[PDB]
Amino acid sequence: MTTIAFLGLGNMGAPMSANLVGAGHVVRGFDPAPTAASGAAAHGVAVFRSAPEAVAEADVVITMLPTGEVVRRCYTDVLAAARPATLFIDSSTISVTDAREVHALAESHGMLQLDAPVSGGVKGAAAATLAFMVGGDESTLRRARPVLEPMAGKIIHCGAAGAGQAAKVCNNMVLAVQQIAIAEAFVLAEKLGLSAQSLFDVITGATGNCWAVHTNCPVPGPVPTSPANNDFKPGFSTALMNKDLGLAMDAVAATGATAPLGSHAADIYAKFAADHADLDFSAVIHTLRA
Amino acid sequence: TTIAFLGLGNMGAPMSANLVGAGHVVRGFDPAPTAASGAAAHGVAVFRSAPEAVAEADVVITMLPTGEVVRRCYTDVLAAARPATLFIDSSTISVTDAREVHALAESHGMLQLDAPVSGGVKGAAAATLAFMVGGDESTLRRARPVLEPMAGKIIHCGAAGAGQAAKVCNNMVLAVQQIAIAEAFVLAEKLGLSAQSLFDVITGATGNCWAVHTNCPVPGPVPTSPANNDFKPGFSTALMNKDLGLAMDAVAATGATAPLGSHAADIYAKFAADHADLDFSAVIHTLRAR
Ligand SMILES: C[C@@H](CCC(=O)O)C(=O)O
Ligand SMILES: C[C@@H](CCC(=O)O)C(=O)O
Repeated sequence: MTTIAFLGLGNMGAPMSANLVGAGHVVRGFDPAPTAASGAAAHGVAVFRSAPEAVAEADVVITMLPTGEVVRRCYTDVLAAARPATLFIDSSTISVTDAREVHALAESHGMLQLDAPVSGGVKGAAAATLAFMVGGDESTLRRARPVLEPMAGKIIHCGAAGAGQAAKVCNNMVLAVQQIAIAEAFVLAEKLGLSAQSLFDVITGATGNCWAVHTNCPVPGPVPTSPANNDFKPGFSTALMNKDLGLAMDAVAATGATAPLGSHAADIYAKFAADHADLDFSAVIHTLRA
Repeated sequence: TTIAFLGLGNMGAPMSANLVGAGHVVRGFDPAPTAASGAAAHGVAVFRSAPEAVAEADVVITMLPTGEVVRRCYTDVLAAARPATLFIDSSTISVTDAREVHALAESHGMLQLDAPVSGGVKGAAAATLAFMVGGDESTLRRARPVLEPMAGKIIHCGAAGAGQAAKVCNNMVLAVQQIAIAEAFVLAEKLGLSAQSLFDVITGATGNCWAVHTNCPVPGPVPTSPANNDFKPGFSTALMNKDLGLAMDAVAATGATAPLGSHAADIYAKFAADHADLDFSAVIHTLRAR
């Protein structure tokens, strides 16, 4: 039983903090959108007036925030307020550069810090099946585990500070490329007169099989639970995939790496996000149809 | 059952050896003496022309390098075949050529399937090929006892051409995936994320696919993958390049919109200019050419 400050109580942070309450933790919350704060207080978070007040009496500080800028700004307002050797876990999805900068900022103020961004969306969050991908010290993760466990389906240590954000962004670049290529295959099949069910049966039984087809199949019929059967409601929105791909391109730009298909997938999703940010990212298949 | 096997190359030779092994009478033809001689050593009665091999056959199998050679074999032999002979083309060719050749054969009173294969020389020899079949269900049924001793799997894909359609769509996706995975590994490495960490995360996440879980293009995480054995095929860049050319023909023929499949095709066509003899996963070392 730890005291946790939870900064960022939106779509992810609210269900996450609820599970912590449910696990017996004292959760001290802050979010500058009062709608969000009020939702979390209803599920037992003690909501404070300021981020610094929230963090004053915590052993652990979790951030779940929209950008690296907002994380950097929040760290700057609060690190001085926390007690020395408080454990900070950033579970926001931000750039690897941002994660390292802020990790170093936290350690220079005498705080332990991890990056622990998550996959699973709001449904994962509410059911406590998120995957945590963690960057930082092994001993710091050991200390953190009892806090992460009531939120998690899995916790995987990825390496030194930043490696959590790196792992997630690498996977999600791959995912985006696969989701587009699967959409291309299904449209080409349709013009070839190969049925959707037949193509599904072959790819899922062969070397091309991947989550984008077996779970996220972009045509209705073969996988009744996929977004294609529910008007492409997310699921995993185009808005969010476009964010992760911007972060992948930041990583590419920062390393000098070459990622021809990842970058092509970034452009394609950037264009599609302008008008269909609201649709599951499998809905990119519409751009391939005339 | 008497079988005429036309094309006794690297795939054709072992396939026909399995047919001999299963108790069929195999009649053969190949324009290379070395191929014919090899085939004759495992029990194929080799003839000097293809119309001759076909004369006594209940089933005629082609394993030939292009649609044009397939079409030409068909017009050289159809008149020499008995009525209701079952023709099976297991060559990899365009869907258009497959359909034309199918129509040609059934106008001569023949029964015809397209049944291209995955698994390579090693699958051919071990009798584990995956046949993806286009044509009538009743014709596949009749063909089943012939295909079974060459095969690990048999999938009915739809009407004539659907087998070529299914294989070419799966192979276009695979090539994209192989490149995307290489990009992720190279990116991870420049981010200071280890190969093994990325491997652990992707294989347990949504990015997982054969191109990583079995064909991992960095040495270590999958000791049997071609990356640990000097990129010895495996599945050669030459043969991936071949299937992608057929994918691009199918895209041109239909007016399809396949950006990432076409980009992959460009990437491998260029790579095949230098490294046609390496496993296609070797693409990881040509990304800086781009
Ligand atoms: C993910 C964690 C279990 C926590 C949970 O099931 O909520 C673990 O197995 O490491
Ligand atoms: C399992 C396989 C049986 C043929 C064989 O004997 O290998 C098939 O269904 O094609």
